Amino acid sequence: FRDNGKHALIIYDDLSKQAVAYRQMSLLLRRPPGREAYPGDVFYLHSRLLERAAKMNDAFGGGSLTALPVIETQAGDVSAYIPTNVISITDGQIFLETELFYKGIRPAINVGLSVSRVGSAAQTRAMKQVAGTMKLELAQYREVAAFAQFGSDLDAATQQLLSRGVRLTELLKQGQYAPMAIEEQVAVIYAGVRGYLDKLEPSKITKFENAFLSHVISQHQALLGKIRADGKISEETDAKLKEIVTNFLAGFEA
Amino acid sequence: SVEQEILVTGIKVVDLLAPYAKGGKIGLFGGAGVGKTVLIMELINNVAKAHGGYSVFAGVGERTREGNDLYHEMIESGVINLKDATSKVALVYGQMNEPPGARARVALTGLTVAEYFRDQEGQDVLLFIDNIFRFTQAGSEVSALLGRIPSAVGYQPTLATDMGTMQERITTTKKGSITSVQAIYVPADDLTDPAPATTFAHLDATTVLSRAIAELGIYPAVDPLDSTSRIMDPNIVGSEHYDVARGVQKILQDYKSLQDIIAILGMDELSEEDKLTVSRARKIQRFLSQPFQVAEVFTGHLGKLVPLKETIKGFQQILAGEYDHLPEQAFYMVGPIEEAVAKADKLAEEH
Amino acid sequence: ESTTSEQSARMTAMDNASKNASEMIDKLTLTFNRTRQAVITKELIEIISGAAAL
Amino acid sequence: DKIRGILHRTHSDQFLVTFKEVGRKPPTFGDASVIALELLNSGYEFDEGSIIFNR
Amino acid sequence: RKLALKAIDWVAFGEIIPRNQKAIANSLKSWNETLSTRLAALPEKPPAIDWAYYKATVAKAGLVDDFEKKFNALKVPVPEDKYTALVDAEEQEDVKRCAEFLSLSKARIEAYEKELEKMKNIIPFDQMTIEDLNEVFPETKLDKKKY
Amino acid sequence: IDLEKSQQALVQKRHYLFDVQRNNIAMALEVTYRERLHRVYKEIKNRLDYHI
Ligand SMILES: Nc1ncnc2c1ncn2[C@@H]1O[C@H](COP(=O)(O)OP(=O)(O)O)[C@@H](O)[C@H]1O
Ligand SMILES: [Mg+2]
Repeated sequence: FRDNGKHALIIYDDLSKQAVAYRQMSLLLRRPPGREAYPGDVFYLHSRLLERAAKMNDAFGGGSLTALPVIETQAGDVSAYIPTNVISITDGQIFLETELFYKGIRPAINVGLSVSRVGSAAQTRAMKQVAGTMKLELAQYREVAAFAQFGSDLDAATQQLLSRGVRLTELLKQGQYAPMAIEEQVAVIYAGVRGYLDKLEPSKITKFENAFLSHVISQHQALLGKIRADGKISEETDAKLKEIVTNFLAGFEA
Repeated sequence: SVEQEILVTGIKVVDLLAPYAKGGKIGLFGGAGVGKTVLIMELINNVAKAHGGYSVFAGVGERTREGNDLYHEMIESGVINLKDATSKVALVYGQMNEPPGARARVALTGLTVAEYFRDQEGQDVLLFIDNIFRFTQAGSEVSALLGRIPSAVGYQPTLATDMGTMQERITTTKKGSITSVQAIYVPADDLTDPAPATTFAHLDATTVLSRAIAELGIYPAVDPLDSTSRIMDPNIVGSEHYDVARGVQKILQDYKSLQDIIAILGMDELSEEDKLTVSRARKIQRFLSQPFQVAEVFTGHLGKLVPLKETIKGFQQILAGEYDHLPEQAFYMVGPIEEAVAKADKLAEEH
Repeated sequence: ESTTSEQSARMTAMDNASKNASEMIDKLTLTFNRTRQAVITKELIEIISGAAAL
Repeated sequence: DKIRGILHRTHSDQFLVTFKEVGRKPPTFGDASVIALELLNSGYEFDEGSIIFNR
Repeated sequence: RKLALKAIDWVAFGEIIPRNQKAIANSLKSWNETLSTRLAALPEKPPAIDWAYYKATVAKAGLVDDFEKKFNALKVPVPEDKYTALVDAEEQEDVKRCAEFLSLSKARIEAYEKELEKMKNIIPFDQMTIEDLNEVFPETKLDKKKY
Repeated sequence: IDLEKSQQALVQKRHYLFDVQRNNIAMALEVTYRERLHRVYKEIKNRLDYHI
C-alpha cells in the first residue's frame, strides 16, 4: 500500500515476544550469548523492521506507512535490554501506568513522560491553536500536584492553577470503543481552556460533556462542517462558538 | 467458542472485583504459604457438588500427605463412592518424590482424561491443577544433560514453547466446555520471574494473593488492586455492578496515597474530610474477609456463602455512608451485611 | 506571639527534614548503581560458564 | 493539648481546666474571651499569677 | 418520506414560565434533542429487497417463497393521531387568554399616560394654590398624622 | 414603558412554544414510521439469512 500511492497502518502486538522466540532459536543453534542470553544481533533484528516505515515523496507515489509497536515492561523498568533497544529506534513513547488506571484516569496515559519528536507539525490548525495552551496549562498543574492533599493557605493564582488542572483532566477521560472526531474534540477543549468551567463542580464535568456533545451534533451541524473542511478556526467561527457554550452553560442544570 | 457467561461462587472478593466465567481459564497466584491449596479446596466444596457433569483433579509436584487429605475428604462427603458406580471425580497424582522426568508428564495425563469427557462425550467438565509451577521447574532439571545452553535466570531455552503447547489444549471448543482453576506458585514473591510472568497470556481471570494482606489477618488475602477479569464489562455484568467495582478500587488506591502523609504528620492532624475516606476504606478492607468452610479447623467459625445480589448491596451502603455509626470490628469475618449490625450490638453490652 | 513563634519553627524544622532526606537520597543512589551493574555482571558469568562446560 | 500531654504524669492533680483545639485556625479575640470567662467562674479564687509564652 | 421544519428553540421556547416550573420547560427542549438524533439514526428510505437472489440461494422452494410472497404485499399502519389534536387544542384556548394582558393593561397604559398629562398641570407656578397641591400630598380625617 | 413591553413579551413567547409542541410531537410519528418500514425489512432478512 506504500508502493502504490496509498496509506497504511500496522500494529505489532507485541514485539517483546519476538525477541524471546528468536532467543530460543539462537541458543539451540549454538550461537554466542550476551546480556540476558540474547544474541549479539537483537538490535539488528528490530532496527530493520521499524526502518521500513517511511513517508514517501511525490515522485515515487506519495505513499506512507505508520508503525505502532507494543512493548511490555516488567515492574515499570524501561532500562532493560529490549525496552532500551526499541526506545532508541523509534520517535516517541506513550507510557500507560497502572497507578492512574485505578485512580480513575482511563485511558491512563502519563503525559509527563510521553513525548513525540515530530512535534506540533502533525496537528491540524484547529487542534494546534487550543492545545498549545492546554499543554502549557497541564504542565503547570503537574508542578503543583503535591500541594492538593493539604492546601487551603495558598495564593489565589495557585488555587486557580489547581482549579483548571482538575477540570482539564476530566475532559481527557474517555470510555472504551468511543472514538471521537477532531471537530468535536476541538470544541470540548475550547470549552475548557478559555475559562468556561471554573464555576462548574468538578464531579459534573463528565455529565456536562456528554450533554454538550449531543447538542452540537444535531443543533450546530453547520459549524462542525466549517472546522472539518476549513481545517483552521477563524475569527468568524471564534465568535460563533463563543455564544454557543454561553447559551448551554446558562440553562444547563435541570 | 466465543460466548462468555458468569459462574457464581459465593466468595465476596472474587465475585465483586474479578468475576469468574464458565469455560474460562482461571489463575491463582501468590507465594508460598498464603492459601493457594485452601482456596482451590474451597471451589471443590462449593462448585463441584452443585455441578452436573464430572470433574478431574490433577496434582503435580506437591506433598504426598495432601493427596491423602483429599482421598479422605471425598469419601465422607460422598463424592468418591467405594461401593457402587455413582462417583463423579477422577484423580491423577504425580507428587514431589518422583524423578524429574515424571513431574513433567503428569499434567499432560490430567488433561487427557479431561479431554475424553469434552470430546467423546459432551458434558461440562471442570479441572483443578495444583501445582503448575512444578511443570516448568521439572523441565529445567533434565535440560542441561540434554545439551542446552541456559537462558535467563536458569530456565531452559524452550520455556515458553512447551508451556504454550500444554495451555492450548485447556480450552472451550464447539464440542464441550472446560472450566479450569489452576494454582501457580510465584518463587519468593516476584511476579517478574520468567515462569509466572508468561502464564499471564493464557489466563482470563487472575487472582493474585499476597503476603502483605495475609499478615494483617484479612483472609482470603486477595489483592484487589492486582486482580483482573475479561468480563468486568458494563455490557456483561450490568451498569450497577460495574460502578460499584471501580468505586471500591478508587477508594482503596486513594487510601494508599494517604498513608504516606500519616507517617510524618499523624492521624489527628488530618482534615475531617479525609478522616472519613480512611474510615470508609478500612471498613471495605475488613468486609472483604469471609470465613471459609474448609477452614473450620483453623478458625472454629462457621462457613458463609454470600450470594451475588447481596455482595453489591452490601458495598453500596458502606460507600454512601449508611454505616458510619459502627466501629471497624463489626465487619470482620462476617457473611452478608445483616450480620454486621447483629455483631455490632453484641460487642456493646460487655462494657 | 505564640502562633508566630510556632509557625516559624515549623518552617525551619520541615526544611532540615528535606535536606537530610536529600543527603540520604544520593548515597543510596550510588549503592543502587553499583548493585545494578553487579547483577548484570554476575548473571552473565553463569551463562558463559554454563555453555563452556557443555 | 501538648502541655497537658507532657504534664500528665508529674502534675495530673494540679490542673484546673485544659483547653484543646487550639492552633488549627488562627486565634481571635473571642477565644481570648472564652478562656478568660471560664478562669473566673470555676470556683477557684486566686490572688496572684503569671503567664509563660514564646515571644 | 415527509419531514417538516420548525421554529427557533432559542429564547422563548425554554422560558415558558410556569409557577416556578422551569423543569417542565426544560423537559420540553429535552424531547426535541432526543427525537432529532433518533431521526438522524435511521434514514428516510430503508434497504432494498433483492428478490432474484432469494430464489437461488434458498433454493429449497415453497416454504422460502411463501413467506416472501406474504411479507412483500404487507402494509405497516402507523400509530393514531388522537393525542395530536387535544394537545394542539389547549394552545388555542391559552393563546386567547394570553392577550388578556394586551386587552386589560392597554387601558392601564393610557390611564397612566393620561396621568402624566395632569401631573404636568398641577405643579404650575411656584406660588400656585393651596388646594391644587392638596391632591398629591395628602389630607385625612381627624387624628391621622401622629407626629 | 416596562409594562407596555410586558404585554408584547408574552405574545412572542406563546406563539413560539405553541408550535414547538406541534413539532415535538411531529418528530414522534416520523421516527415510529421510519422504524416501521425498517423493522419489516429486518424480520424478512432473518429468513434470507437462515436458510442459507
Ligand atoms: N481460609 C484461609 N484464610 C487465610 N489463611 C489460610 C486459610 N486456610 C489456610 N490458611 C493458611 O495458609 C497456610 C498455607 O495453607 P495451604 O493453602 O495449604 O498452603 P499453600 O498455599 O502454600 O499450598 C496455612 O499456614 C494456613 O494458616
Ligand atoms: Mg500447596
